[PDB]
Amino acid sequence: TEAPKVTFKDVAGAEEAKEELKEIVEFLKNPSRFHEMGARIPKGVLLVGPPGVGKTHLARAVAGEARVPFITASGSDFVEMFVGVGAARVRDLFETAKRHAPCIVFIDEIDAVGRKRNDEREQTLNQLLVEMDGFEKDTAIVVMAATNRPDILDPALLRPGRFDRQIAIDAPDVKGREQILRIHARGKPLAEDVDLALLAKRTPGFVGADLENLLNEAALLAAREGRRKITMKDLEEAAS
Ligand SMILES: Nc1ncnc2c1ncn2[C@@H]1O[C@H](COP(=O)(O)OP(=O)(O)NP(=O)(O)O)[C@@H](O)[C@H]1O
Repeated sequence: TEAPKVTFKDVAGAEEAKEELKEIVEFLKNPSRFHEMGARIPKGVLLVGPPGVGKTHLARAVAGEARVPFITASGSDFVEMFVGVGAARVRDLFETAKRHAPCIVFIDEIDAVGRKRNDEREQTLNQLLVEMDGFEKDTAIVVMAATNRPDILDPALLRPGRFDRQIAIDAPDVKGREQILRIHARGKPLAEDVDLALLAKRTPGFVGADLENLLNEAALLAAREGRRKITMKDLEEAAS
């Protein structure tokens, strides 16, 4: 119902990607226009990249730049539910999404479903495939998923008509880094010498994971010494 609060303006970097998702955005705003023209869209987009680059953020950003709903689910939860239930819910997810088109359905950790872990997995994988093939030419709704290793994902998830469009996403740029830091740093008493702008400027190649431990780690070094604030030194030290 309520579109996200994130747009391509709040996503540092990923230029090459944002462009590719332009087409998807155009279709979620005017699904009738793309209908009239006799044009088709992939309807299955797998964002490819390493853990901690903000793939879900960009995904959520697509639903927001088109002011359309961002319906989410966890591929992992499904596989964790009694055999049959995980599938039942995949059935639900899409039956609800049909009722809120146009929209984006983000299946988180699609690797939980596509990668040979299992009765649950297989019943959840099968139900997802049918659901994605259960789409009509007039079905405004694009399914997005995220993964790091597309190679070992059941080939069926990638057959035309399903997740037949992939977009690579590299580690964040100095800004994407400054952002992740500023976030996690929330609730962490920093000293006056902490230059998060500079911290980001010197951790190239870092992913949201590396940038989250550095703070946590720098949090302990200071806690253990019983200091009330993380300083730029703790930060430099935590980095390695
Ligand atoms: N490129 C970026 N620009 C601005 N903020 C970002 C960026 N990448 C990540 N973030 C921030 O990190 C938070 C996590 O975003 P999310 O999409 O859930 O990424 P993730 O959980 O780190 N990793 P992934 O498994 O690759 O999706 C968001 O609240 C963002 O503010």
